[PDB]
Amino acid sequence: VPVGSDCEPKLCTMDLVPHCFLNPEKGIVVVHGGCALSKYKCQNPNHEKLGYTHECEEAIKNAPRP
Repeated sequence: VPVGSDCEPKLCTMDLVPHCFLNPEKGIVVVHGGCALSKYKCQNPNHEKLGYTHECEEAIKNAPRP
């Protein structure tokens, strides 16, 4: 899960929804689970979870495909 010293997992729910997020300690990071979505909004509530960016091309493989 995303944790660039901006937010820590102490209240969230897991899941199977791999999305793209931006980390202040890394950057482009794709992960699944409500935690990554909740924390992402906490660490950087001003950032926008990439859901159609050319950089999210990685999430294509990281995510479950048919």
